[PDB]
Amino acid sequence: PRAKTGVVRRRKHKKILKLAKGYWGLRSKSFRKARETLFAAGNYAYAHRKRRKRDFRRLWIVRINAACRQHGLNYSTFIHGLKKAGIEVDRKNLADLAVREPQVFAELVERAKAAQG
Amino acid sequence: AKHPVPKKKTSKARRDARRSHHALTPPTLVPCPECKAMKPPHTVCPECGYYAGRKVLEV
Amino acid sequence: MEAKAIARYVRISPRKVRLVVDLIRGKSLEEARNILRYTNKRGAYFVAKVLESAAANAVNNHDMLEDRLYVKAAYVDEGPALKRVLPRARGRADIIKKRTSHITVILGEKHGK
Amino acid sequence: TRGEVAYSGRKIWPQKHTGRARHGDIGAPIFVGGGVVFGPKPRDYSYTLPKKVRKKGLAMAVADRAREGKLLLVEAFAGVNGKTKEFLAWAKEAGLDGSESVLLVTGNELVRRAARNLPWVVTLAPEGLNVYDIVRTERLVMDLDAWEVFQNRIGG
Amino acid sequence: MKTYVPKQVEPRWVLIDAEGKTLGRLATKIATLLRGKHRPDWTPNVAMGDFVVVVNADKIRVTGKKLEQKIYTRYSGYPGGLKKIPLEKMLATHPERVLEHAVKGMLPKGPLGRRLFKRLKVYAGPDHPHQAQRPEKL
RNA sequence: GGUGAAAAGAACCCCGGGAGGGGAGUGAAAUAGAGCCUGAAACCGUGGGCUUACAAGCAGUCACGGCCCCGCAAGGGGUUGU
RNA sequence: UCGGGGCUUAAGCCCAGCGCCGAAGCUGCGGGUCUGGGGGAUGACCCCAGGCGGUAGGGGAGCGUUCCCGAUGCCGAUGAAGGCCGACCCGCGAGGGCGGCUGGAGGUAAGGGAAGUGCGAAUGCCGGCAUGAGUAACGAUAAAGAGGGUGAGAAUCCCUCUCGC
RNA sequence: ACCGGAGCGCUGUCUCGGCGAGGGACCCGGUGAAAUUGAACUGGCCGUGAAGAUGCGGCCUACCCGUGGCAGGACGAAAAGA
RNA sequence: AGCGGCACGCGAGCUGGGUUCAGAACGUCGUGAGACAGUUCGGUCUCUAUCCGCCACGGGCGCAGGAGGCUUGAGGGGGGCUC
Repeated sequence: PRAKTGVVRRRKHKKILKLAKGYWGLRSKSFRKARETLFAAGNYAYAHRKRRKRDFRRLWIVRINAACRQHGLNYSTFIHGLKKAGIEVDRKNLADLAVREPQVFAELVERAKAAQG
Repeated sequence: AKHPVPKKKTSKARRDARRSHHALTPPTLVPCPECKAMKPPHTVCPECGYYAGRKVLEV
Repeated sequence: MEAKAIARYVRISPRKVRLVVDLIRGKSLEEARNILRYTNKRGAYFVAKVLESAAANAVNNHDMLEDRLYVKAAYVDEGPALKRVLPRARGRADIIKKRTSHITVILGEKHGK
Repeated sequence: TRGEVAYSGRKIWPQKHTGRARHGDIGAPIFVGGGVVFGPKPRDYSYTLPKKVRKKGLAMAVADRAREGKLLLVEAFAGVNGKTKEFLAWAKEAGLDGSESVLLVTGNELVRRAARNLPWVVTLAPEGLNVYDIVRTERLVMDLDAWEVFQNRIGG
Repeated sequence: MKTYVPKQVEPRWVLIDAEGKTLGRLATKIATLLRGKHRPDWTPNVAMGDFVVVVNADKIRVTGKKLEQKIYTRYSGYPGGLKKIPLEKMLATHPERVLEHAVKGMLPKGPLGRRLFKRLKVYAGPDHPHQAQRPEKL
């Protein structure tokens, strides 16, 4: 019973090869350095799922505020508005709707304003 | 095999840069007076010549 | 058409001939002739040789005429080499490789109209 | 192993300030043609398994076959002499077409000779009746011979 | 959905004074406009935050004793070559450079924050080159 | 250690000092051309697509965007300015 | 140089109220999982409550290799194995097919046995190829020059004037 | 031709160096290697952190590749600490 | 005729006088082999700078018409003495 080391090695190797193709470095060819790169990239990707979520909620609120500024006052007010007011929803990026069709926004603005007043 | 020692593998790119300065340069030429040949500038083409008539001996 | 010419297994390290061919890499045949014969190398003679033998293969085999001939492709890829053992002080088992090249001038049509 | 290599017993390197690694004699699995670690040798994978146990096997083997009914016990045969022909005709008379199999029990060489060369037909006999053989095939042919024979092996 | 992306909108030009203003809070707003952060059309990687021309920064105000006590430092690579010139003398000779460099420390630093510092034009006059709009602010 | 079922292992011409190629011709295959089966990986290189000359970097990941090619659409791929 | 700028009725400190950002924590929706519980005679299966950071390490399940039985069967000239590729489907995963290209003669299902069984590192073993780099070096400072010859090609081979040790 | 101290003559040992010669080094043609090498898209400052940073923070500086040349460093290579 | 830091600055820049290799000696301890924060004499310090850096010299593009000559000084570097 001889167990030749066969093709298995080069098979899985060409797998990882396919994965890491596109990189720079000798890691764009080196079946070893490539792998290490993949590790890194995978972790980076996960952390960046959660991250990306933060990134966007951020951008959202940035814009939201910009709009609320150009109308009457500042963000924190406005939001304590909706939060208190009534509209117990909005989806912060569906506030970023505000960037398109300012009308409905401004309506919500004066709503949150006249709310806690 | 002494004091100075390359610490790392120079990149193929780096290679190609140090090489980016080489470039097998082209020469230049001029046509031979009262014949059809290409001699270098300010020279006496073997078979051809200047205004005097020297050499000319190619079989 | 395009006339494939070459000379495999010939002495000369790549880098050198590589750069000699790229001196002429795609141009007019007359140009190529004069540049090859009048630049200071040795891969000069080699490449000029294989090139002449390129014009040879398009003149009497394929029909095109040099008038409408220009250098398509060119290269020079390396074969193996010799591996000659050269001694060093303190008796160091030292090897000097002896590289080798494959000049590949092709050439063909000028117009087509 | 690394023991019976026709190589050496000498340390090729010094050990210390070699500049190279640290070994000894070529006969080491790390090296080229050197021996292997634990590898291939002569063994006996076989062992001793209780008669009782395996006897059940014998019995149980036929039992399953008998639980199906594929065993014939003809006192003798019609293809008496040694000829593939007559056994073939008799095989029409038994209906053993050409898509069956003979763990072919019975005790008469002439019978074995006929269906010796047959392919769908292994023939097997009773002196050394083995359960693997009946598993792989199907036709305890026989006389009362091999049944009388069987009985003695498993009666207690 | 999928958050929206502004096209190549129009780089709005603007104008602010300079005088009567704190050094501090001045640039503060100014800068924050180079970023389209005032605009409901802000996008991190695009740079559409307006132009800021400033006028008469020769007469900027500042609190503290600053005026004299406020020193700025420049280091030329050659050793011993840390130069420091007070805000005092930065006013007398080329005074814009105290409004410039101020904003310059109020934006990010990614390549664009540079290109964006370019998107701002300081003068100690008023006066400028009336290019277009530049409708005043406060 | 493996050309090919078989030596049928390349007559002729052509460039060429030869070395080696380029038509012809040999065979199913010359992608079997003579240390020639099947030739993987690094490895050098010919051409093409994308981007790069005010920028500070474990070389990637998230998103936006542009440029290049399949897709009926709506979607996919490669590349990289921020 | 306070993390840098810049803050002086503060962007500093003391006091109080209100407010918003905010982490993978907590809740909402969807999937995998285990451990309990139930309807299941129903194993299957949905539902229900609780749990799933994690080296050494103890523990369970599986992928792939090599051969064997399954092999006088079975697949393969319309092409076996290996490779080139791939944006499609399957399993969370190690993997598995299918599709096209290569190539040429083997491979072996479902179900089971067995072992030299799966490498990235050991200044590891053998092999091949880059690296510095067109750089160091090209064996004594006695020393070279012209004319002519040959031949495809001569500083470098041959012939005489010279010059040197 | 062994190890101290002295004096006399002499002198680029010195003040304190300046010039010249050749053989290298430099460019052109032919040949053309070594140890080292985790990968490199490798800047200073002030901080940091297994206490000595291109890479981490902070700031500032920096158009892309070389050639001659100089050795501070890359805890420089060489020697699995004598 | 300052003091101090900078791997008690500086050996991939020199020195190799000190220092602690193997020889030999004097004192000295030790029966001894040897030994001594004692001493005397002798003692092989490796040519090729790959990256950062630093002194100088260019090539590529740039400078949002094209070419020749003249230039403002943003920002630096030298310089500063004393009897």
